[PDB]
Amino acid sequence: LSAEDKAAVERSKMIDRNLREDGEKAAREVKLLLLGAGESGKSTIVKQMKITGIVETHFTFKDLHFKMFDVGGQRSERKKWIHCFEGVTAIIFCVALSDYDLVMHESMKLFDSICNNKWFTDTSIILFLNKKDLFEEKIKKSPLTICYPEYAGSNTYEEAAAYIQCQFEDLNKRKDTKEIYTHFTCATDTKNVQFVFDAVTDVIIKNNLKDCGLF
Amino acid sequence: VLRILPLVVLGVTFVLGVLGNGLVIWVAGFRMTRTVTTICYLNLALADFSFTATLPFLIVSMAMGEKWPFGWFLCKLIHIVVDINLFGSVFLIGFIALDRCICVLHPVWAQNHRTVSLAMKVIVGPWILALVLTLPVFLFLTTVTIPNGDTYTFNFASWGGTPEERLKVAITMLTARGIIRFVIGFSLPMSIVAICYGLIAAKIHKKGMIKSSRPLRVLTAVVASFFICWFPFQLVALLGTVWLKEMLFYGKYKIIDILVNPTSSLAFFNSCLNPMLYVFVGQDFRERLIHSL
Amino acid sequence: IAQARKLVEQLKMEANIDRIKVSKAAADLMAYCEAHAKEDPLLTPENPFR
Amino acid sequence: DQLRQEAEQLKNQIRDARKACADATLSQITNNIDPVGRIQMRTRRTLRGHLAKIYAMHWGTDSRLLVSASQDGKLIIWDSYTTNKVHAIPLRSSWVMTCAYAPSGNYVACGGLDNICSIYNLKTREGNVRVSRELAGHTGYLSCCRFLDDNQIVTSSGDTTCALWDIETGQQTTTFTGHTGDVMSLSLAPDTRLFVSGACDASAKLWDVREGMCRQTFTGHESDINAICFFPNGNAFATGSDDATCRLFDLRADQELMTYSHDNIICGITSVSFSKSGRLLLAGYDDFNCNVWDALKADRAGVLAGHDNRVSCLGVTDDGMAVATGSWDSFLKIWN
Amino acid sequence: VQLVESQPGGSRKGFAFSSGMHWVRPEKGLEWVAYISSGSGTIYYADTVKGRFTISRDDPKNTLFLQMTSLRSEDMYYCVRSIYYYGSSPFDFWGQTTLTVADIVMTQTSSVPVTPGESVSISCRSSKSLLHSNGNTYLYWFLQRPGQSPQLLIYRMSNLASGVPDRFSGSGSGTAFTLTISRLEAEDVGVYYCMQHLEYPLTFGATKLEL
Ligand SMILES: CCCCCCCCCCCCC/C=C/[C@@H](O)[C@H](CO)NC(=O)CCCCCCCCCCCCCCCCC
Repeated sequence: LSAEDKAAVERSKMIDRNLREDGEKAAREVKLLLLGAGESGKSTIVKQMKITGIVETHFTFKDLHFKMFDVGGQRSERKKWIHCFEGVTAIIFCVALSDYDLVMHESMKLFDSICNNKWFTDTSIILFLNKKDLFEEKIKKSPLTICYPEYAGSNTYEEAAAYIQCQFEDLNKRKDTKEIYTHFTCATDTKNVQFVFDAVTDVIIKNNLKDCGLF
Repeated sequence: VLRILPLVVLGVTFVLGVLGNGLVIWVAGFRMTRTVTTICYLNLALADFSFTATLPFLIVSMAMGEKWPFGWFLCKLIHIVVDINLFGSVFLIGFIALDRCICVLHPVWAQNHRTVSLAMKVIVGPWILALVLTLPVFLFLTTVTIPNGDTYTFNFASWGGTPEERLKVAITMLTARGIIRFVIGFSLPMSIVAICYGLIAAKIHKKGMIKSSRPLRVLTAVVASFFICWFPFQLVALLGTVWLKEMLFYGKYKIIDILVNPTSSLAFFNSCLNPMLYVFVGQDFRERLIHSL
Repeated sequence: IAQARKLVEQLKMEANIDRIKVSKAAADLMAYCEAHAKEDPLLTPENPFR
Repeated sequence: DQLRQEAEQLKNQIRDARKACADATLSQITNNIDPVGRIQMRTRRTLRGHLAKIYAMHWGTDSRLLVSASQDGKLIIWDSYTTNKVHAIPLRSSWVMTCAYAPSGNYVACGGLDNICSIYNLKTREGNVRVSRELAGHTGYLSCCRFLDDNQIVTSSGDTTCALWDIETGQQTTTFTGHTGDVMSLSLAPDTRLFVSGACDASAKLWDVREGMCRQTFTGHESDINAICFFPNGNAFATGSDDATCRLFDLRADQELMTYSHDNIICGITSVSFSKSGRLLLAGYDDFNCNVWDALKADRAGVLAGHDNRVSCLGVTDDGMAVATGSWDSFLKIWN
Repeated sequence: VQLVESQPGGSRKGFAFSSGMHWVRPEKGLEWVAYISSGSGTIYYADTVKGRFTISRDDPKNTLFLQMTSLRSEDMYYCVRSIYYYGSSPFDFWGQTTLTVADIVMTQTSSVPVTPGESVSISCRSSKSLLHSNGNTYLYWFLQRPGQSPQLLIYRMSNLASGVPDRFSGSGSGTAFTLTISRLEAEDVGVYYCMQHLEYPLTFGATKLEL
């Protein structure tokens, strides 16, 4: 039933074994997106982790292999390739608090689309708030009412931060099957990677429990 | 009066048991992608399915009152398969609990070092343990015809010699069987189950993460199911093992025996209850079944 | 912007075409389908995947 | 200036010339036709080995070798008859949209969000597969790649430009830029002298390789256009959009020859292909089923319904004796 | 591209190597001896020396050992590689090496003279059929110039190979097989051979085509 087809079948089985090994090595890793408005400090975020088209970065921390995909070069309609990342574990979303001098609410519009998009109905979002020192220095003079008229509160660091966080959070519509992890950081912090690690291990635990049927 | 209740329980375990266990064997290994969770479910389903297939002959034996209306080789095969499958089911419950505890308590090591290949290799351990524990029945189960009326256990007067020595050997073997049963098939598995599920509940309570009553309800359902379903049978088995002497040479305690069978029926209910509680709870499993048929 | 000029030039070229009536095209497509129907096993089921 | 006023006059004049062309209707033309019947097929060779979502496939010209690309980063060349694998190609980028196969069966093309087209060489004195030429020059992600011959390749990118390349020198020779949306698919002419490509701008354009300039446009959809393929007569093509509908276009008439829709279908269309006779307009939708429609009878009949996830790509053997469709289920199903 | 092969009763012992690789057999004919299947999966030996000749490969070391022992009087030898899959060209590259001490048969004709330019044709005789059910027929031709190495001029009696000028051809029908050269050149002299590959014992041929 075979003369050279015996050699064909072994070739096929050897490369099938190779495929399974490579697939297990691939499944060992965890995947994260990286979105922003351009002015957002995603460059500072990636610089914080130690070490044209789509650019990918690898890093490990406490024996966990992280792959991050940075889009932002594509100046096209996002909806056609946003479905390629339909199985990532988390999404990293960065906005700049120093958003009182742009040409702002645009990043909130970006957040709304990404936080209600049908592909990520059960994918967690890690919301990085950047440029807190510059935000404090700027808000010491500029008014919060310049951007937000409905706002009513003190011109204070903590009050403004809490208000901005609340307005970002309430954009979430599916908080039953979703979680937003919020963090304030700057260009001199070092615990941002640990915050990412805590969020990712929580998502991993959640997914394992949902597989096991206890959640 | 009392004899009707045990048979009625096993009848439900037969019709309903093979139903649920058949469904999971079809979805878990044939119509879903293969993962560690589905391979564990598949093995539990296989053990339960084989036990439910072995049930009806034992139903006939219980009705007819401890005598095979069937053959010698068939009787040996039925008993070996029922023992291997019961022990495999309990050990697989323990293994599933251990795997869930590992995943929930050490998420990092789980994602680094648990794959379908390693799971397939390691899943055979409990089966081998069940085989090496079921040896006695293969080595010393025989069909002995009562000279009085019928061909009704273990007697092994094969290496008998003096009946005085035969009785000592018999008592030793029976006590060893009872004690090894209680130590291995119930003490270890329920201890593992309780410890692991309590640990995962402690974690899920300490690190927030609780939204509804579903997690606690399902976890308490699994632990309470195992306990309330298996404890009476193992208790009566241990009491019989420790009172063998006075039951033989004097037959002082008969309640124990009037009890041996209904508790066994309650224990066999666990096999039917297991797939409905471990596999049917899954949302993705339910959706896959709904789409498949 | 010169983009409008390029668009206008392209539209002028598109206007310069001299199309045909759909009757001839439909007849041609029908003739094609009728002619090539013999060698289409997905219509009329030697097979290579036995 | 006043060019937009002139553009309105020309655009209005465009529709006028369009109206006078329809001397009859497809109903009148096809009044003498026997309906095909409730055509159904069965899966008979299931290819497996992919571990993630499949995106594109393409039969070779031997009608025996097909290549498929998934998100696992692997390019597998299958022997369709024995369902055994011939080569397995590791890719630099694990994000792939399209793949292609040379007419001589000696070269393979891959591309995705890495917006680089890479040619892989199969028939070598050495045993393994090496990368021959990499095509840089696009700014957006590549959606479709096809070969003219061993020396030329056409690509389409999210930059809304299509290009043609000479492989040996590795530089472009022609850009196609009249478009305004986001190009999704290319289909070469049977004689390889012209090609067509839809986009998100809801308009289909046909170009000409020698002069490198658009010569036809169509306005027949309310949303993005996903896939195109030439009618095997080289005088028509078909368009599949996100709006659950397909429409056929005749070039010598420059009008929508026919449409095909339904009420139950609400999902979009992912890929489209014809058969040898041109009777069957095979298309895979997003509702987990691949429909079979006759572009003349105008009544979809064939429910190709084997897959478990969304159908992503589908191709037809050059001898027209099978049909292969890969889906996000990570499987390749070949029907015959 | 590069494969150099390096007391009776005694004993003795590039390109992408990890992917069959056979062995082949004194002023006489030439035939098959033993082989491998890539990946060390399936191994067959010679039915005539089964037991005393050993084979072994080491991919990381990139070598090849043929442990021969208990030399009988039935004892050049050469190494050959065959990357085998669909549409492949196995046996496509031979090498050079003599150690001086119920199946199919492939019997060629002794010789025939020719003149340059004049067309020359060759035929061969087999024992059973070779048209396997899969669809193709297995037989390989090999020109061999004097003081040189055999070459895979044609495989599967229809397909040329790299470096082959396309003046050759091939054909077959059941048992009757042929081979033709249109314009014999200055480099077309030497004995031929053959090999059937349906039943794995590979019976080779005996044609010393003098000018
Ligand atoms: C492993 C987990 C689950 C296992 C599944 C099944 C196990 C359930 C219970 C464990 C073993 C019990 C099997 C059935 C036992 C009953 O029948 C009875 C109860 O002990 N057995 C005997 O009395 C023992 C003696 C039987 C009485 C018959 C006489 C034979 C020996 C007595 C000596 C006197 C007569 C000598 C020979 C008689 C024959 C002519």
